[PDB]
Amino acid sequence: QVQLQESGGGLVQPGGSLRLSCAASGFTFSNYKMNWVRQAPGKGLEWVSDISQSGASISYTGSVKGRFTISRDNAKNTLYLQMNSLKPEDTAVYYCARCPAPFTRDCFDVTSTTYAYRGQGTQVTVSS
Amino acid sequence: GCTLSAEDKAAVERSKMIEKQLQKDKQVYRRTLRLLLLGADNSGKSTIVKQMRIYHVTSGIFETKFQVDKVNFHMFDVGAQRDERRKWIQCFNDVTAIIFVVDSSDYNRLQEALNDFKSIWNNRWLRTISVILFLNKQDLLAEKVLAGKSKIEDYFPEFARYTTPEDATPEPGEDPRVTRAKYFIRKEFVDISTASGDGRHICYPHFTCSVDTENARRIFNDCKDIILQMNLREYNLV
Amino acid sequence: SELDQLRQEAEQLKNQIRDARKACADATLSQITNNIDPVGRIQMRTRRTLRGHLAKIYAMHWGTDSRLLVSASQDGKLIIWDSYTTNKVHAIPLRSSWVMTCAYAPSGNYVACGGLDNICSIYNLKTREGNVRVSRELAGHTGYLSCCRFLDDNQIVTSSGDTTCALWDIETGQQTTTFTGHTGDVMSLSLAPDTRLFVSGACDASAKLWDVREGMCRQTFTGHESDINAICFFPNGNAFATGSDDATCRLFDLRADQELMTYSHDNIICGITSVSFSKSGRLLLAGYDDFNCNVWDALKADRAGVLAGHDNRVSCLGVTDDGMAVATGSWDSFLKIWNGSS
Amino acid sequence: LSTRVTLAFFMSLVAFAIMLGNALVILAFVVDKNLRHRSSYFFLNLAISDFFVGVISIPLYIPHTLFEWDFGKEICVFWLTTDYLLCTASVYNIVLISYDRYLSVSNAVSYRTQHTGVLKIVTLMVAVWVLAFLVNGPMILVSESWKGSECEPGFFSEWYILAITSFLEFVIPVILVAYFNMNIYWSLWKRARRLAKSLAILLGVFAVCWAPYSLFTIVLSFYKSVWYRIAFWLQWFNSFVNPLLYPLCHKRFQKAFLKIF
Amino acid sequence: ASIAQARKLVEQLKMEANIDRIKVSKAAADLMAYCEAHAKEDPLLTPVPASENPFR
Amino acid sequence: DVQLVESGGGLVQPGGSRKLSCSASGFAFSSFGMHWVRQAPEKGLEWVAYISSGSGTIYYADTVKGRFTISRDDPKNTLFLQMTSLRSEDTAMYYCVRSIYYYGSSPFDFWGQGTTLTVSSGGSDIVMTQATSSVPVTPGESVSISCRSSKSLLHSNGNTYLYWFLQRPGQSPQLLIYRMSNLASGVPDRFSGSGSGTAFTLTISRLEAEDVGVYYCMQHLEYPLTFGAGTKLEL
Ligand SMILES: CC(C)CCC[C@@H](C)[C@H]1CC[C@H]2[C@@H]3CC=C4C[C@@H](O)CC[C@]4(C)[C@H]3CC[C@]12C
Ligand SMILES: CC(C)CCC[C@@H](C)[C@H]1CC[C@H]2[C@@H]3CC=C4C[C@@H](O)CC[C@]4(C)[C@H]3CC[C@]12C
Ligand SMILES: N=C(N)SCCc1cnc[nH]1
Repeated sequence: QVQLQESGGGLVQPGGSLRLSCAASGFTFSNYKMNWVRQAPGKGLEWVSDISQSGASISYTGSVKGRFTISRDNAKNTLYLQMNSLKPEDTAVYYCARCPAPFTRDCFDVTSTTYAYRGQGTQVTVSS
Repeated sequence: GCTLSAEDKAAVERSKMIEKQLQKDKQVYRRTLRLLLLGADNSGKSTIVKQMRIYHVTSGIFETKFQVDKVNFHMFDVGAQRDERRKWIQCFNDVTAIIFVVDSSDYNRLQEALNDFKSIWNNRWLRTISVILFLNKQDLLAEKVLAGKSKIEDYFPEFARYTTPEDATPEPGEDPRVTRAKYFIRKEFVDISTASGDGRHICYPHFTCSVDTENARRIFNDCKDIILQMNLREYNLV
Repeated sequence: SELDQLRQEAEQLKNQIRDARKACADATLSQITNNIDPVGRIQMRTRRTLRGHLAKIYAMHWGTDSRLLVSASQDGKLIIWDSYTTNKVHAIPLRSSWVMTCAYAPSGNYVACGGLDNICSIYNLKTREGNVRVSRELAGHTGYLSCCRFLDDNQIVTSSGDTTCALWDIETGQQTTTFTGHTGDVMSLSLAPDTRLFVSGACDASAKLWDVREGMCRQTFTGHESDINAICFFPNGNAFATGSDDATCRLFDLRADQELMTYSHDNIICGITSVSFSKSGRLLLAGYDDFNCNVWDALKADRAGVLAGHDNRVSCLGVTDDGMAVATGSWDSFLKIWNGSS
Repeated sequence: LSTRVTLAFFMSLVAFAIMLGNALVILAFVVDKNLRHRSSYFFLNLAISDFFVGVISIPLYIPHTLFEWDFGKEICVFWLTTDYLLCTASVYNIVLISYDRYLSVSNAVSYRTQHTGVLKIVTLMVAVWVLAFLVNGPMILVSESWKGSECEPGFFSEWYILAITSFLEFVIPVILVAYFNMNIYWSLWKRARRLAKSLAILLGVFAVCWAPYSLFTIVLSFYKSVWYRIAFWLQWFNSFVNPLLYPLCHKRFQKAFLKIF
Repeated sequence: ASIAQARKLVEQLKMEANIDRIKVSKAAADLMAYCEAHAKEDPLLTPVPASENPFR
Repeated sequence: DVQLVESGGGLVQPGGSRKLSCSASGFAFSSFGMHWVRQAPEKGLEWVAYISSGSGTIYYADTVKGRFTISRDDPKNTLFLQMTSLRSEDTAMYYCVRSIYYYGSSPFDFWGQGTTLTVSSGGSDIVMTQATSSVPVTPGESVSISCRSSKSLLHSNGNTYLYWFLQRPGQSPQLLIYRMSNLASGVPDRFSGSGSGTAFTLTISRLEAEDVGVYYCMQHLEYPLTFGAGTKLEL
């Protein structure tokens, strides 16, 4: 039942822009804090961005701070990531992840392998 | 007394003799202080537990017993478990403290450690357990920042706008770059510690080398402070 | 490529199963149970309080004779209680103090316990030497033991936090069968009344129905939104109930093969940790992390009562085979027996 | 007389307030069953002393001074013995509680892990009650054997006995309590307004409630009025203030009160 | 190694898609026919008198 | 395996003193209450003394009260009976008996070996009668032994406290049935016990040649444990 389907993301030149979307179904979108995580080619899962239930609290990973923006549509049940001024090290598989429990601040096991509540991912290739 | 058979009274006597041994076990349970050791692959916690159990004398949990100034510590290190810590970290909700080991000289996996610390700090069942934060590999960090292509600004952009405070109190002989990096890294965790503490919750950040002898004393003093604040809280003092 | 085609075929099969399940939904359970009398208000009073353990009680299991009981607490102890007289029959220290599960053999000769040691320990209660002795240690799983259930004196099913259940041979100590369907930590399991099937709920919002004799999953039920912590079979064995992190219990049927009723309320926002049915199967007893326990009308989903007597989170809940009393353990090291009043 | 009736009603209300507060303290102690720590035991002992004060001393005192009815001589001796025993027991329980807090702050790992005692608590209660009696009882009996018409100890004529009794029963407790509280404050500041204010209030209530009567009786003995009666009643008023200050400001007892109510 | 897992999941889905299912009306009626046939044998529902309680 | 060995018997003059010891091996000696039971040369079993598991409760028979004393050395696994002012009626064989008490335990399960003693030259007792003192039997035929007490042995627990023991010729007694219906471990399913408050019956169905001996009937309802006369089954 629980489904997080990501869309958007493809070949783009350095300095370009992209919009990743994540449509959520099978649960109540408004009670869960939601994350964007990333797996680089030949690297472990890395946490990129985070947005709370209402959207007041927004956090980034620092290495992409100022160029990425995470957005939340609770009525359309969508999670957005706007990626600006991409770099050759920004190419990776991006996943849209949900925290395991509602009404909680902590989010365990989000970036783990074979995590239950996570999308299949969209590939982004920043290559000239 | 009455309405009890001859065997129904020996049953009560056996139950009371069981309660006697339970009362004896309660004492030894209360005497020891239980700690939870946490870290990552490159933390180096194995080195610290080996070199601390040696000088201060596929299982799912490893236990280490040590003693400082005639007080007993029992430390638990997880092992042979899987990568999802949601449901086995709720067991250690009544331990005295969570020792948390961080590899300081690894900039690539420092935000991972920060997120681990955040999740541990904000957990509902670990919401009242203090953390003894060890920042291992200060020697490797020193030689890493002293001269090399690695810079903390590429991963944490605000390092270039960071200056060491007036009350730095650095160790003698430290290059100002090394000490600035040290307190930047420590502040990265103290920020999370102070962002949601609201009492009953204190982080104790230390700088540990590879082989440091005074690691049992650090934990002993931190546990002293932790228990002292428990006593203060029970009497509505502070 | 091959993986994409396989994924599309899997989605097509998911759609086919969903349409087949939707085709047989003539009417809801709540419409069918819309004229029967409501249960009322189930006021249950405490009768016995058992005060032996020194730390969090993590699990318990009633005896088949409905009088003896077992309880495990994380100080590292396992106590057998005479519920009628509050006496202590046995007190067993354990090698590992991190214990998450209990079992009481239907014969009554053995007990079992496991936890963060990845080992299930079987203790022989009826020894000629007057002791309680460790009969066996089963050491196959690579994750913490979440539940265990005896079949007879020589068979036991265990579930571990490594996405695996296992049917063992106690005499040989070797895994007879392995169940490898789940993709998350299996948190509980309930044996069918005839002990020819069972169900397992795990931390992926799915429950699976396994066949012990052939070791393959029969059906999968995915209705929850978060990790499932409890499961129990309906008294007739044709349904079950699940409690999860979201403050909802759910009733699933093995013949209609879909969810039938949801038990939830707006005020409840915590997670369920233990479920059970009464002897007739009309009351669902759900233990919560708000230190309370809720008696739901399993039909009509109405909330019938509350058992508010614990000072900390309720972890384990069980019902006497006679249906006479309910034993609830909690993290405040106390265990309470509750009974009705006429 | 209307004024006498109103005065007796007010004193009876004060006695009822003391009795009621201590009754709720004791009831919480019995009901919770989680208040088996030594601190809760000492709080219960203090509450028992204050409850017996309110239930024995004041009600027998209502007729003797307002609606004149001379109880007698033996009844006067019994009343004096009970009153002095209960007041000194309350003071010594206060001192013991202050010492226990000083122990909890001074050493914490030992006050949490190593220390243990069950017979120690009962022996300590018996010791504080025994000292409370032995301070005044026998000397009050000797003094009443000495005597006069007014129901008084009778040793008030001699100032040496009063000096010794007051010096012990007030100076030693007040010095010990001040020393313990000041150690707590200074060793927590060395290692904060609320803590200092609470300690100062705890010391000041005891000092203000127990000094004036002793000082006035020493002055009158070494060489009855309107100020002597107030000095008489302040010692009893401490017995009303104590339940709300020491027990109700402890986490376990207030949790029990919240749960029961 | 995703091919093996995908094949296993697809095979399990085919195994689960061939199950015969009864209507929810019949299953609901069966669960009721059990709940109001053992009602008098439930001490937790219309309880027993105090002279028949083992616990008291 | 389990073993209780008695020592200290012999020949004593009247008015002397003598100590008997019972050494236990193969089981947790400290978890069992312990009994001393004496059998006259030809006059059946008779209870003597009892000491508890933690040695906190001690009972003596009124015949030996004031003379005998029962003690217990737990670290050395020994049970002592000190007898002072030995009469001429104290000549008998003494047995040391286990009894563990919890909800579903089996008291009097294992009996000691027994030591002999030869000496040269009451108001409220549940009297138990075994009227049939001799029964002629042949193998393969069922036999029934009857017992009867004075006071009813049924308590408010629903438990009836009757114990059936079998002493084979030249051997120490053996517990067959505890609490009038339960079957002790190692006892063949042939034996059965059925009683109603005051009248009790032991039934043997497939009687073999190893079942010849004296059957004894005991009550554990009250403190002065009382035995029956003893019914003898012989070929
Ligand atoms: C008039 C004078 C002599 C009174 C004597 C002191 C009385 C009030 C004191 C002295 C010792 C005290 C007891 C000491 C220990 C216990 C055990 C505890 O589990 C309940 C309270 C109880 C039972 C106390 C009750 C009060 C007590 C009896
Ligand atoms: C006339 C005077 C001296 C009577 C006694 C009053 C004072 C000195 C008494 C009242 C309560 C007493 C304390 C009660 C309990 C303890 C704990 C024990 O482990 C050491 C002694 C100690 C710390 C006592 C010291 C003396 C003490 C403070
Ligand atoms: N209650 C009064 N005001 S008079 C006696 C009070 C007292 C003084 N020392 C012990 N007791």
